[PDB]
Amino acid sequence: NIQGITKPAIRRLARRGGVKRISGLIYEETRGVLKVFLENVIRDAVTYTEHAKRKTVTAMDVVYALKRQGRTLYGFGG
Amino acid sequence: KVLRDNIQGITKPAIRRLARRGGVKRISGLIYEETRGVLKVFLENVIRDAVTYTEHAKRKTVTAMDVVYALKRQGRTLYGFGG
Amino acid sequence: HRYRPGTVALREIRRYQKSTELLIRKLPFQRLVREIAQDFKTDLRFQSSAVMALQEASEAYLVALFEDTNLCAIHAKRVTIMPKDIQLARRIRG
Amino acid sequence: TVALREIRRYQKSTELLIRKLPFQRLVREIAQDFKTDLRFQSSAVMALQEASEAYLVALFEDTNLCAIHAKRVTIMPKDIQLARRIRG
Amino acid sequence: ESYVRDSQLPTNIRDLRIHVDWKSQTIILPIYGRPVPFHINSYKNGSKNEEGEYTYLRLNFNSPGSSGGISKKVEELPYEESADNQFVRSITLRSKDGDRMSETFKQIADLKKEADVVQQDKLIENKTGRTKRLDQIFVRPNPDTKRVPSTVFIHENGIRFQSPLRTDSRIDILFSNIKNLIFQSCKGELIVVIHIHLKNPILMGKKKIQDVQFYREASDMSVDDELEQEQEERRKRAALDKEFKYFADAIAEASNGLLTVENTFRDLGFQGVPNRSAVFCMPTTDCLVQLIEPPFLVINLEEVEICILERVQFGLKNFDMVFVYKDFNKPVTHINTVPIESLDFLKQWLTDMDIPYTVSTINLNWATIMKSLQDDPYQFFLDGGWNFLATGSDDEASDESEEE
Amino acid sequence: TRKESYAIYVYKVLKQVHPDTGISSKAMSIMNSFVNDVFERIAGEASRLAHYNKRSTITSREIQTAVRLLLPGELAKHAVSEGTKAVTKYTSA
Amino acid sequence: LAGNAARDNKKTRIIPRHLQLAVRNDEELNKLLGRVTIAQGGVLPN
Repeated sequence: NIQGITKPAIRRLARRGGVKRISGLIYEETRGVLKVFLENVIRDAVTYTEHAKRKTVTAMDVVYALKRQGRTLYGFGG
Repeated sequence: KVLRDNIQGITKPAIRRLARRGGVKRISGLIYEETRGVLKVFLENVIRDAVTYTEHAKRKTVTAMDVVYALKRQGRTLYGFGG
Repeated sequence: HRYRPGTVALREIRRYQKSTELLIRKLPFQRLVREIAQDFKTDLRFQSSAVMALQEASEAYLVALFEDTNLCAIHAKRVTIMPKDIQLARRIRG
Repeated sequence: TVALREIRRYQKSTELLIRKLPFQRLVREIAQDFKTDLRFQSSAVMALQEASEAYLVALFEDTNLCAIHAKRVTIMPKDIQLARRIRG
Repeated sequence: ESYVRDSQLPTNIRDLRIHVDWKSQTIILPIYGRPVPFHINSYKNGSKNEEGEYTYLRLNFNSPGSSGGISKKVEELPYEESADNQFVRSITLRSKDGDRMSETFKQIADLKKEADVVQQDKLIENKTGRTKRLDQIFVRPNPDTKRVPSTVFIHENGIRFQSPLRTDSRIDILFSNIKNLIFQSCKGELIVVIHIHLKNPILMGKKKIQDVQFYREASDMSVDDELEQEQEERRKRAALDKEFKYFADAIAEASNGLLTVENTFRDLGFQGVPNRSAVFCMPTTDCLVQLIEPPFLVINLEEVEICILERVQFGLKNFDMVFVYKDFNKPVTHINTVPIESLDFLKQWLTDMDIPYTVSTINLNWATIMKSLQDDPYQFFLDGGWNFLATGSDDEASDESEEE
Repeated sequence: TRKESYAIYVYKVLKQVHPDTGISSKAMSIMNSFVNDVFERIAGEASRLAHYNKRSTITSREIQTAVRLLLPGELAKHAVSEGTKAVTKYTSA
Repeated sequence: LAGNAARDNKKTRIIPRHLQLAVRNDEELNKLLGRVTIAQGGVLPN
């Protein structure tokens, strides 16, 4: 599951960041960080849906959740 | 009238005591002027917002309420002054 | 010719900085997100655009965090990033 | 060794390290640029000073952490800009 | 001594430039047209200044107020032969007139630096019927940076670590020099280990070491659900554990109950930081040790007077504690990150040891107290003993009122 | 002049949670600004939620989800339990 | 929590040092009020 975010992909992310050489523990630790941040966003998203009385995680609700977190996203919602 | 070196009024011992409250053990000499500058930039940000609130208020005094409100815009809210 | 170490990595740095594409694969990431969301409300469905939003938000977060990680390493006088760098970056971020 | 104490004494205290009147004059100096004839509240001046105090304290915490990563027990200015930029 | 006779002249008879000698570990200077040699061990330091065109060189010897921080103290070279006798402290020169002075000043800079063991009794080796031998044992600190596997043996008047598996070199340890032998097992630990702490450190390999240890590793992580691996690991741990316990009994009968081995109190242990690293403390019968990861430090409890807990406040999952010794010449150690839940265990342990403790929040130097108490052991009892840490009048704080 | 203060009720809460304890005026101002800040946070979250779901009226449901969002985990659980108990007693009366 | 800190300090009254000490030390309420600064709070031992 979180292991699906694999070493080549973590390397691609780090190269977008700028990193030239990468240590091996980077992959596992980054996987953990991704797990944590995804939990933080999804909790707000699903809570928004339970208020909305919908059974699906709407992208508008996602944008509102990311707005609450402060890591605002533009384009995939009104 | 005119004031100068008021940012220099921040003293080297004051910076060192701040860094020690913050946990610093050994302090390089160059730290002091740059901390003075960081404090300076933060103060124009806060004071600009506070004075803007007052100019909206049609008031010649910068109330602690307006100060708190400026800090709240900056995202560094403080409790204890006004309300 | 046998490329010396690091040159191809620098090439990829330029390449993926130029690109504007998703660097984590869509179905693995969708599976991951669904696995997280099992806990909060089970059997929950996802709008696909919503999944895309989670994905690019995560991409931005990890990209900025790797930037901070690399800055930490260069501060540490070490070109290779270490986990130490990631903890330092997140601890400064707070 | 007194340096090592000198961390731990001021950590308890609630005192405002920056002296009161030079901060008042600094604050009015910055005020003059944006508007003059501004008669600040004393409460407003203390409110500014406390926030500045806390901000610098957090900055020095992050600075020392950067140094510990570097294997340097001395804070260098590179630590200051590194902390500022990572904080954003 | 610099020289001994007239036959050995300086490098040049007409020494119109200030000369520095290397062979005889001394240098000559003319104080206004007539010579004198002085010694590197008689020297402290040198310094420079350039001003306009004029230049001022300062050279400081080793003397009272210069070599020692406080006068009238006890030092090897100046004081020991004569404590109340004339010496010289520092001189200066100005040699702007010739461009040969920076060269000799840098030769000074390296000559000051250019220039150590108590020898134990030789440990007699005897191959008797009762012979102790176990393999895959690694010694630490090692003779060289690489890791040395070999065997260990017990004899009647010391401990012998035979290298011939690796390099045939011989290292000897004297029974009287060993102060404390302690075992620590693999119960929650990554190694299985035997520590011997020595009172007279020995020179071995490349350096001078006090603490000596021999262990075997218990690592399980690999970078190359099956129950066979778990069974193999459990068999290895248990079988080698019975081997170690048998070996401990063997050395116990060899020592005839003199050099006792203390049992780790894992219940009493805690995650401390005495060596600025996350280590799990594990108190023992008479010598508290933290013997899991390096750097490795041992504190002898026989020479501990009392203990003082500092950083006493709620919300402090890390709080510090001080060993007040009976001998203050040695440095003071600071265990850090003591868990809150472990405070009761520390108190019970100290009560068992019968050592009165103090709990407080105030801070003063350790340096000035050590200096003053070496100056007079009783001055601090005169000025009130360890009760001074207790606060009687710090400040007064209150408020007008709060009502509406 | 009348001053809008939660202090009168905060003092009662302080004595019930801890009878013998007292409060400085400075700490009392900390609490007054605290209650104002938390009230504004929750009320603003409720207003945004009413707009987001297009509801024209804030209700207990909006407030409890706002609590769920703004508070972190453990305080969120205990706060929602205490609050649902509170509206329950109010309605049952 | 503030009264509990005050009882450790032995002072009957609660002061903003106690208020900030409780907030910083308790993880949960530290997440609620992390961005906040408590006036004259001070910093925790470390």
